[PDB]
Amino acid sequence: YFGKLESKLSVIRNLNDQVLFIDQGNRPLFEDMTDSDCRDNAPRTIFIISMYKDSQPRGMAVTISVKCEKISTLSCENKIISFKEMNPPDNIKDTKSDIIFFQRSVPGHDNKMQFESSSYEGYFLACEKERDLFKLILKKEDELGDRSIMFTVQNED
Amino acid sequence: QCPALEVTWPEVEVPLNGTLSLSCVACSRFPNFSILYWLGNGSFIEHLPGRLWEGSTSRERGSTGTQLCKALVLEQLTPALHSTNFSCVLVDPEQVVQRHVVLAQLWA
Ligand SMILES: *[C@@H]1O[C@H](CO)[C@@H](O)[C@H](O)[C@H]1NC(C)=O
Ligand SMILES: *[C@@H]1O[C@H](CO)[C@@H](O)[C@H](O)[C@H]1NC(C)=O
Ligand SMILES: *[C@@H]1O[C@H](CO)[C@@H](O)[C@H](O)[C@H]1NC(C)=O
Repeated sequence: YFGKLESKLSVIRNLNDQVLFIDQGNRPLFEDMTDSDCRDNAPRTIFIISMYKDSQPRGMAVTISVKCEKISTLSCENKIISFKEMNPPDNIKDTKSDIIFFQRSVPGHDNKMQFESSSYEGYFLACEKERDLFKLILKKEDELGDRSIMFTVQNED
Repeated sequence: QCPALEVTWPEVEVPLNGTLSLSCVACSRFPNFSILYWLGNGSFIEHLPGRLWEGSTSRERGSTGTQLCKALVLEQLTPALHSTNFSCVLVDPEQVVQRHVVLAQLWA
């Protein structure tokens, strides 16, 4: 079971330096952005990564949430990545959860992170293009050094 | 140097219903995404029966990495706590590290 500790405000970027954001349909997508003007760093791009302590320690367990009119939390329920309108809870009685990911260092890329589902062991958050979209999806790990599941987390607090 | 984890305990045996503290000192290369917490028989400290508690994790940014410190305070050393497998847990994105202490073993 998990208990929530501290949280870090974070901009999450994919391999092409695009920024994660929650779109008008609660889809997690990525967008281009310059590092110069903070009016660009909109509320929908400012993520709250909350760290949890675990009774069975297996990794840096986190939730990823964002504060708009209401707070939304990233989920991988049924292996699809969505945002649920809910606050990350202080306690989680299970050993796994559709909102708990393990944040892992990329072994040969020192400042990059991968996010592994606790619910689906071996499945990771990944960026995939479809039409003109750059989507956040869940992918089973199938390739060593796969850059599609690597992210930079920039602290903004 | 870093990462690192060490637990220290009182050298002198503590009598029944005595008081004591366990010191947990870690180092992590991750200044932000690192935590330190205690477990006793695999349970959060705040879930255990008895008179005990852990203080805040203090954090200091050095030149080797980031030092994390957390104290576990045992207000009344009962047989149950004397036989408890206390575990300091360091967690960051690169690894999990644990150090375990059972007072009854250390003083045996
Ligand atoms: C230690 O504390 C327990 C619980 O209060 C009590 O049962 C026991 O008598 C105490 N021992 C002494 C020596 O007072
Ligand atoms: C910890 O586990 C040991 C072994 O089962 C037991 O003696 C002790 O009472 C436990 N501690 C607590 C607080 O339950
Ligand atoms: C204490 O708990 C840990 C669980 O991670 C275990 O590895 C260790 O052997 C335990 N020690 C004793 C004396 O039970």
